[PDB]
Amino acid sequence: HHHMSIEDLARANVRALTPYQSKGDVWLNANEFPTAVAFQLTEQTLNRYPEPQPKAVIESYARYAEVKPEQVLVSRGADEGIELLIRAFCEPGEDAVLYCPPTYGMYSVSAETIGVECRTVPTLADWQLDLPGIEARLDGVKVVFVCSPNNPTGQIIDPQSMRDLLEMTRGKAIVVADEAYIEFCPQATLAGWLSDYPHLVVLRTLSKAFALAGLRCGFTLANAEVINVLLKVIAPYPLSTPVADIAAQALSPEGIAAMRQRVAQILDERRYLVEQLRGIACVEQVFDSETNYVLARITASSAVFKSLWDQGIILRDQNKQPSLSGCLRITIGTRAESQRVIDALTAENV
Amino acid sequence: HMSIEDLARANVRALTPYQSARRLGGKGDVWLNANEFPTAVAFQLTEQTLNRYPEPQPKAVIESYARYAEVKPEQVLVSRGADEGIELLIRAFCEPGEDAVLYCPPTYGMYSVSAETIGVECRTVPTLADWQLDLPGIEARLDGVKVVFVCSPNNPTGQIIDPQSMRDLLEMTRGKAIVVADEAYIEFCPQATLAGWLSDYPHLVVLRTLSKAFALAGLRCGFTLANAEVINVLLKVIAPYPLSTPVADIAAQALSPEGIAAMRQRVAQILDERRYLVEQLRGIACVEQVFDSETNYVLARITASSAVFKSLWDQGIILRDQNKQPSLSGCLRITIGTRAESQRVIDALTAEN
Ligand SMILES: Cc1ncc(COP(=O)(O)O)c(C=O)c1O
Ligand SMILES: Cc1ncc(COP(=O)(O)O)c(C=O)c1O
Ligand SMILES: [Cl-]
Repeated sequence: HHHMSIEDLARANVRALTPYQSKGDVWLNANEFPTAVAFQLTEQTLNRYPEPQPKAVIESYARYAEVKPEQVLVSRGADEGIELLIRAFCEPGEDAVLYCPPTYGMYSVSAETIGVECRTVPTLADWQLDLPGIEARLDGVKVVFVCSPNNPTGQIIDPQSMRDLLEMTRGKAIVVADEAYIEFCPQATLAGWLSDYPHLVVLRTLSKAFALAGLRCGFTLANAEVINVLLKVIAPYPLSTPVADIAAQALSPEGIAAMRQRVAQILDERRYLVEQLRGIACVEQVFDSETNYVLARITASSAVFKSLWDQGIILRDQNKQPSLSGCLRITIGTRAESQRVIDALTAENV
Repeated sequence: HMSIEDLARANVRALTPYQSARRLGGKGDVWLNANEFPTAVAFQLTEQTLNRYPEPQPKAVIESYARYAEVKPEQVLVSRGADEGIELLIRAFCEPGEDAVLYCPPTYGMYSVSAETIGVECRTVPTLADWQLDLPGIEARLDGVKVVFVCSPNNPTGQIIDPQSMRDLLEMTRGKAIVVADEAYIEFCPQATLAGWLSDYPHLVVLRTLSKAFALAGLRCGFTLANAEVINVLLKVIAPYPLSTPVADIAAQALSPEGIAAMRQRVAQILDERRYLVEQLRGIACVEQVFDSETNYVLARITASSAVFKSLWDQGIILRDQNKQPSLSGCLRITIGTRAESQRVIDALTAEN
């Protein structure tokens, strides 16, 4: 047989893909909670392997989410949850994933990296689901991802449309509700629907309202039968002991109350930032959000984005996303950080 | 109308969730079954930035590990253990259903587990009677192989793979496959590392871990050393944020010059304890043979090993059974622990009389 270079020994999809890629003082670009919550290690056992699925973390998250412990898996962020679902259910080259742009980019990245076709069905003008469009495109789909509330547009997906989607996929595909932002609108969660839908899965994270993006700790909620499949494909030791230690501390009753106050702070600050933005000459529209970010369409958005960037105010450009021409996504930070944004947009004179 | 398990990939249905038989601490079990350093080294966090995403590849960890390993920073990737290094290599280079991995039993099980989970053929080439490589056997089985894993020193048998045989294997695979030297245990015999060979073999990769001599299994922190071309392929398939900030913080602490010196002292402790345990083991009626090792474990063939394993297990002394491994019938793998743990093992084996 003939020899190949390192780059040609790599899988064809790996050679072709573009991987996800990531200076100033105001960072409002990644939906992080704006201030650190300090935690110290309480378990000096680092010479020993951790538990594969740390019981205190699983049980505390299950109590918080009001599900059974056997309905909970813990992983390296909701990002790993996405990977596990495609790894378990999608035969590379034969099965597809489906998602609905404009939305979170890692469904596509994980699928393309694993070797699984992406089906895309743009949402409607209000970013609600195109159920007929999904129906037409479901052949060969094994996993459907729906972000609700959606990143980057901010709105909750209509609950009955999710039931309609779940009936459309019953016996055919897993439906994944990505609830990375559900702490900001907790009454909207679908985690209470597991008994109706054997194929429903919910992703959760500590990265956002819980203010622990640095831990890389996320959860998959599903019926036990789905959890048991995902535990067949997960790494033996996916959570380090320091992360398990801090996660358990964060998920105590005291930790939960603290998170709920973090959410209240963000909701109050979002109300302030939205009202201020709507008065700024370069802001064309601010879209209502149920999260810790708001999408704003801005006149000359690329010049404004670069202008704030050069001033050290780092937003998230969404101008290339389907339907989002002119839109920047602004995370809700501190009042001082909101005021930096307000003052810089006001100074843009466009 | 398919049930949940029927929607899963066919290969996934036959997998088994990872089974840890390990009870809580506080039952007093003696854990000599996972090649862990036997006592904790304490670290505290120094960086309270947990609201922010970590660095994708923490610079201080990468550059510290590169200094330690005497390679360039562009030749280093950090992952969730060497386990994730194994996964990335198969994920980058093995097309499921088309390409194969190759390894040489009896050896570490996760090469097979990762390949079977991803859906990549496992090609096996059992080693020779002394557990050295069967190079003719490998050459006959290399068609379609994209990644070869060789554990040196080997787990569970403990010996270093002959360096000339690794050069021969590298020439055999040039242009055809990646060769991965799994160096999880290389700190116990650091002169045997192949990390200095990168400039001679574009397709050589070395896996390292903090889980063993570095006494930081709980961190889930490992490293892949390779030429930059290989690192850059692997970085296309790694998760965007694979290392948490607490792990990066502690890892950088552990890889300081003082941390390296402390690790060397841990190795010296294990080497001295291994000499004691081996000498005592060879004097015990039920021990048939103890195989020389260059690691923090020894493989011992034991008369009625299954009954002895169960006897010690029921006493709370936890070894690693290897009786079902090719060529290893009768063999238990015994991690080197503290002196008092060695003495628990010695005393229990002596009482099997
Ligand atoms: C919609 C959504 N899901 C998941 C994630 C990833 O979450 P994690 O930090 O738990 O990996 C993000 C990160 O920004 C996100 O926006
Ligand atoms: C040969 C070998 N390689 C790799 C590993 C996994 O190491 P890590 O803890 O870095 O994932 C082990 C663990 O025992 C091992 O024995
Ligand atoms: Cl189309």
